[PDB]
Amino acid sequence: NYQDDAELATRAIPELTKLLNDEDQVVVNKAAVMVHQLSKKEASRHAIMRSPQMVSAIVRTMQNTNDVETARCTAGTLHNLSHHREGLLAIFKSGGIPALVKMLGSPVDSVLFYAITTLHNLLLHQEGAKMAVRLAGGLQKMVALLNKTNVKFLAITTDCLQILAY
Repeated sequence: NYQDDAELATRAIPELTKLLNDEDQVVVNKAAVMVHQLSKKEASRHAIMRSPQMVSAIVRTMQNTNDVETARCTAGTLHNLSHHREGLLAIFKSGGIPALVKMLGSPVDSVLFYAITTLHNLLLHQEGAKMAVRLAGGLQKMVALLNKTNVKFLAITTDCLQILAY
């Protein structure tokens, strides 16, 4: 947090949450792109994860939006939070497991990359996740996935099923 830093991200997060919550879906897209870009840097990533309102705004937005870009950035943000115990937990608290489970619907290959690996990280590391995912319909969704997606996802998808049943 000395070249490109937490202090800044922390200062920007409220302004950005408010943008993600906007009625105007174009503004929402701009802010989703930014939150995605911040999520890419270790320092600012942590500022995102310590923000409950930010994380919920990212989860709502991912579920609601019709714009592929917003979906890709928003799921990518979550994918990035999911590399840290704190981010896993934040996704859990925000209602992201069902949100992510819906995204396993998406045609877009990068959106579903993000949803599947985030879920997988959750299944591996987050307490409550297996049951959360089962309760959201996760097993059916992942069997559907497995049966329709390309080779990049067969392994991770099959690892998720194996976790959800042992």
